[PDB]
Amino acid sequence: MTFYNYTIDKGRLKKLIALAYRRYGSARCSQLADELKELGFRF
Amino acid sequence: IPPDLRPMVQLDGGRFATSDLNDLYRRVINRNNRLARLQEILAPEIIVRNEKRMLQEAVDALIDNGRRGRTVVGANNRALKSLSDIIEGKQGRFRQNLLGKRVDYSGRSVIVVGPNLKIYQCGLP
Amino acid sequence: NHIIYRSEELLGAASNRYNITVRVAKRAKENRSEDFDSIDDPNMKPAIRAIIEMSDELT
Repeated sequence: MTFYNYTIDKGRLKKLIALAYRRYGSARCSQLADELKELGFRF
Repeated sequence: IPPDLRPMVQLDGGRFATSDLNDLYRRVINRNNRLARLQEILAPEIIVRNEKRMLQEAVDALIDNGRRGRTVVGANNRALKSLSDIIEGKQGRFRQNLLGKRVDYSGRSVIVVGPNLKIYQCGLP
Repeated sequence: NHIIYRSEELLGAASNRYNITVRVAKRAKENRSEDFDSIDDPNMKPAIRAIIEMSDELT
C-alpha cells in the first residue's frame, strides 16, 4: 500500500478518510478514524 | 366552538382559569339579546342603530381582534386571543402543535467526553 | 462489530436503500411473531437476526 513518508496534518487526514470511503465503505472508514483517534490521543 | 376547546378549569385556591373565547362569545350573546329587547319594545332608531353597530364590532373582535378598529383588551390591557389569533402566528396551531410536538419516551442531560469508547455507542446513564 | 459490516454489505448491494429497510423490518416482524415463546436470548434481537439472515442469503 501507500507509505506516506511525510508530516501529517488535518487536511491529509481528511484525504485519507475520503480515500478510505472509496474502496472499503462506511464501517471500515469509521474503524480507521477510531484507530487514528486513539493513536493521536496517545501521542 | 365546542366547550372543551375553550376550557374553564379551577386552580388550587378556588380561582377559575378561563379562556379568552368565552368573553367574546359572552359579548356577542349579550349584545344580541339587548338588540332583540330593543327591537321588541320599539326603541328610538338612534339607540337601535348603536346596538347594531356594537353587535357588528362584537362579531369582528371574536373573529379577528384589532383587525378593523380598537383592540378589545382584558384585565391588564392585554388583548384577548381570538379565533384567528389561535392559528395565525408562530405560537398558533400550525407552528406550535402540528409541525412540532412534545413527545413521550424522551429525556435530556449534559454531555461529557467519551474516550475509550467506540463510535456508534453512547454512554447512557 | 460484525452487524455493522453486514448492514453495510446489505445496503450496498440493494437496489434501493429505502426498500431494503422495509424488507428488513417485515422479516424482523415475522421473526418476532414466530419466536413468541420465551425460550430466546437477549443478544439476538429479531432485527439483528433478520439482518444476519438477509446478509447470509445475500453472500
